[PDB]
Amino acid sequence: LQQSLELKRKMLRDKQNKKNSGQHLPIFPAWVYERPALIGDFTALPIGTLPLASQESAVVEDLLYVLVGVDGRYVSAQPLAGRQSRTFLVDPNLDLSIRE
Amino acid sequence: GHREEPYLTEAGRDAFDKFCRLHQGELQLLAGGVLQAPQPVLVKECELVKDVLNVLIGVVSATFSLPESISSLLSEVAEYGT
Repeated sequence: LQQSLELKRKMLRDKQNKKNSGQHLPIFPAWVYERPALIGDFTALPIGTLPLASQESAVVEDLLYVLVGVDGRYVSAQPLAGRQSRTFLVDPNLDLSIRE
Repeated sequence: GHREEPYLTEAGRDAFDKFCRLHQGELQLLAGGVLQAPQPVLVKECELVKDVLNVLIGVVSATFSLPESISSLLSEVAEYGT
């Protein structure tokens, strides 16, 4: 996640020593990169999901959160962005049909 | 009134399934442990329909890994999802 700041510094230096006549090329301040805010990712019933018909309604609202960027109660987003294929962690004790 | 003690061929859905497990146990006795064909139960109808219709999507289920004649009827539509 930090090597992108190195990339930005290299492309900064390239445009800086190239175009030598005008005023200094614009930059963002560092906090715009250092915020986790701008990147989209950042009483819950311990019954072990017994009820079969209620498991669909519970996981689908966790799905309605997870479609748009939010870790769920039962699904959970793994702390990569090491890579770019960001994997998720569903609850283990689920109906296997629903978990699949 | 004292009704006609349910004639067999009309009285099913419990007495016929009781009856299937009876002939199954009889064949298991005529074999004597070398057959042992259990699981004459479980479960329901509509959820099995959502299950088999899910098998067409590739999905794994409780009886899909990766009476008793529903195994043959189930193979005819299992091999579709494969």
